[PDB]
Amino acid sequence: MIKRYEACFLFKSEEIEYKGSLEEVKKSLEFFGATDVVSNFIGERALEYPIKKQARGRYEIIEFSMEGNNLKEFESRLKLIRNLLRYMILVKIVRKI
Amino acid sequence: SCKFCDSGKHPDYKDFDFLKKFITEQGKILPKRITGTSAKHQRRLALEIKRARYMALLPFVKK
Amino acid sequence: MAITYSIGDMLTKLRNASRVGHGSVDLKMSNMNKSILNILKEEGYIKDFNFLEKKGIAFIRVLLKYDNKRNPVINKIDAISTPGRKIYSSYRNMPRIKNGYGILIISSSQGVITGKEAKDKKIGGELICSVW
Amino acid sequence: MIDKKQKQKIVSEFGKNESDTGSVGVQIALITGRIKYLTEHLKINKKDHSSKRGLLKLVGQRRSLLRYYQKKDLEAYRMLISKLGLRK
Amino acid sequence: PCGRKRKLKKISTHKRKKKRRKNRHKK
Amino acid sequence: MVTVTVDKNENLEKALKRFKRMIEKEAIIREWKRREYYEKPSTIRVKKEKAFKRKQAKKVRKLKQKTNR
Amino acid sequence: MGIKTYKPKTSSLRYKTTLSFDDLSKGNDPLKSLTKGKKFKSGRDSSGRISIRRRGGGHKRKYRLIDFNRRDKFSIPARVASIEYDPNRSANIALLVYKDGEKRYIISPKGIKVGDVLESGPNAPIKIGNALPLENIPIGRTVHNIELNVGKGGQLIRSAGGYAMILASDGNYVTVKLSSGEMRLIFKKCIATIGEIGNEDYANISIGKAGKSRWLGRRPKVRGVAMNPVDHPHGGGEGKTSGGRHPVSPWGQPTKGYKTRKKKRYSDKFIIKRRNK
RNA sequence: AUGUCUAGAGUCUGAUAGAGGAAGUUAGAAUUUCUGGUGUAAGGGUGGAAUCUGUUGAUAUCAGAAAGAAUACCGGAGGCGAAGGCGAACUUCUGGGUCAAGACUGACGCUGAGUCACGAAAGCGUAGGGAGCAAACAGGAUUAGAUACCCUGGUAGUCUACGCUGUAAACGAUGCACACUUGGUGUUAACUAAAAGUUAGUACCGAAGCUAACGUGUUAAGUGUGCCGCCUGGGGAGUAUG
Ligand SMILES: [Zn+2]
Repeated sequence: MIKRYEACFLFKSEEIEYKGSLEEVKKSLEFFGATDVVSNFIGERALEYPIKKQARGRYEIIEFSMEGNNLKEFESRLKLIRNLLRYMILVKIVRKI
Repeated sequence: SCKFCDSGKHPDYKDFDFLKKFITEQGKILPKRITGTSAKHQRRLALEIKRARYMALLPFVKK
Repeated sequence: MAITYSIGDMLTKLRNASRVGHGSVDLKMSNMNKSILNILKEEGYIKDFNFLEKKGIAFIRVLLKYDNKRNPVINKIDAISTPGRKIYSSYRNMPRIKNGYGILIISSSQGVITGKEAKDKKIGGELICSVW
Repeated sequence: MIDKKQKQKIVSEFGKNESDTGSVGVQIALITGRIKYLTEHLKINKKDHSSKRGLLKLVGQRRSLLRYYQKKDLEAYRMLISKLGLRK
Repeated sequence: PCGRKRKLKKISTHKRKKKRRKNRHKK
Repeated sequence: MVTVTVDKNENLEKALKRFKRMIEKEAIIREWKRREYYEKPSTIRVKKEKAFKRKQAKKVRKLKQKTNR
Repeated sequence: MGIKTYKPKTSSLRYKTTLSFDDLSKGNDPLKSLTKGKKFKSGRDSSGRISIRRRGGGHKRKYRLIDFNRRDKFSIPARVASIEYDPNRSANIALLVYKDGEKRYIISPKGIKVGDVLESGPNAPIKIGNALPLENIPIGRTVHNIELNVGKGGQLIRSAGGYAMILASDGNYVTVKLSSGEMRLIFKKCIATIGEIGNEDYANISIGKAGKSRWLGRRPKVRGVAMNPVDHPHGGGEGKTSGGRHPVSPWGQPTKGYKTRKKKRYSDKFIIKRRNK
């Protein structure tokens, strides 16, 4: 079942590593069959509790579509990216409609 | 007196600077009876605050 | 659903409405309910009853009767026969309810009839209810 | 899950027409599909007990419908059990 | 309730359990 | 982590009055006195039961006194 | 995996259980070009004395040439051909067929199946069965068959059902929690295999009778209090003594708690925190 | 015995609330232990003390590492589930409920002896794990005595996977279902833009009625019935025996 997922990712501070990490994330979704990938940069904020020794990082929102069964596997692969500090994947909002 | 009902926008962790007003000055959630919000909005607001705290958008305790 | 009484449901509704002192009560509709309310009407226990409509379903609206002092005409109305306990009686062994002050209602070969009519026509059957 | 497409598909197969959801054959077929994928789910998640209760309620509903159908329309009942595989 | 009856039941239960504990491990 | 920055010209007295007030408004001391030692969930629930009953009786009491007067 | 139990039709079968070999590509004979017949050992050495006691004549078995050192086959994918029973060790052995035509045996991990493709080297994906230097394996994975010196092969954990936990990495070394439970430093350039070793019911077995213990090549064990004082420090059992002496080995070495590791060994630098009792 | 109907009950459609369940991942606070600095004679504990801990460097304080268990604030005159019960975050799998002209089937229902499934905590078997807490147990106190209350320690257990046990003041001390019978004050969800009302819940007070009384009172313990379970003075006794 194709499901409209929406996810948030945190990357470490410097720009080149941010961009590279985001690139393998994007190719990762494409390999796992994601469709309608759209991003939205949130900025570069100072974290208010340190994560993996870092104190400052850049936030990304990705709103894609993808079938259910590959979430398991996709997740199992997102642990390999060195520069992805934290993230969460959510089903769509409870929109007022 | 539910601010989310008044503004017509619904709680969301991405909108974290707005979330910061329903938090005490070091992270604790405010009660309904104080902030005067509706029950459904309060439940969604608590869930979103927890999500943000998981993303370090919001603090567990200020340091 | 286990209604278990097209008879006792109307009897209970009529009893409740009567003691709280309503003006009318609004019952489900069936041939036996019509027959019973007809007998009530001849016996002067209820004023009248009408046939109605709601959402395509037929109802019976009954006009409760009271004295001028709001004392109900019906004092006690209660079933005798019952799905777990069916009570039949010959036309000789018919009980006279409250020395005749009340009336007994039965279901017999010739229809739903009062006890006096059953005695006068020498027929007996199931004892539906007693009213006084 | 039984998706809307197979739901309507089974309705179309088993009912007299496209709008005949409420007939007994459609009822039994849909409940049988639910039972099958639930026994699959509960084969894996053996410590799931709410789901087992739901499955048992479904089985009871199917037995009730089967008795009513067999009493009322007998030959349709035998055709139905033979087609659906429900042993007797 | 007065609770005396509950106390009676309690002491009865204790004595019965003590009997069973005593006769455990015996054979 | 409750803080009260003391200004250069600000007085110590009101400084720790502010500290005391915002401590009480974080309820740190009550939380610590609550977590001193364990309580059965049963007895938490029962004490809340009884506290609410006391509050209701006291309110009914207060309104009775108000109308009695 | 699984355990198969027996009905008690004899007084010996009452507590006999064996493994069930369902997770094994059965009906199998070993690859003729990799197995050689061999004696049974029984613990005697070149001089002919008994150096280890209580080892005797079990079932005759062939030797299967295993390969714990996959280094000279980096970057070359191979196919899993079969999963076979090995009498010389607890774990099962997988037969890999390499793309260049060479076939080899490896320890069969937990959860691989026939037809899988396996790869070794720095570039290999992180997948159960692949062999990579400890550099490349991410912290938090479970590996097995750890190499101790580059070019030596897997000399660490190898037995059925075991795995090691990677904890941290630093300088030239990686901290690894071994199955005994100690935390040891490993040189980062050695290779390891990803994932646990299959066949984890091997030690849940109840042997059942003295005969099977004899099949496994284990002669009977004679206690020390059944001896005479000429035979063993504990002897002298005129009516069931308990040794009359603090417990010792047959050669006078204490046995209840005595620590026999050398006090100034060379590898002491690489042991962080020893195992626990 | 054979038909007919739709208002009961279901299926389909749409909307919607929810700590419902199972599996797989992740998080921080706090505590304990270990290592490395600063630093000195107490720490800890009680009604009052002592045991204990500490000059082998305590407690306190800073930094780092590791493990386990539990999820403050939200959080309550809440929510869900048949009950037990379920509260950090996410995904996957999955159960149930509620509303409506919004069509379909046409009584397909209620209850249910045996039987089956689930069933807090404690306990048992196998294999792990073990921070904190803590039966048994040890020491120090109180006391005539203290096999306890108090203090310092501390093994099972508490935790995980699988297989058993099937007991609780397992309570609303009130079996389930349906048809009816004035109101007041809050609250949850939905319909309505929202009020305002309705429907389905969930609490307090209360008229009539009922009750031995306490109390109950549209979530009856009121007026009626269907079916099941159970009671017939107390002790002996939930014992003896099977
Ligand atoms: Zn709002």
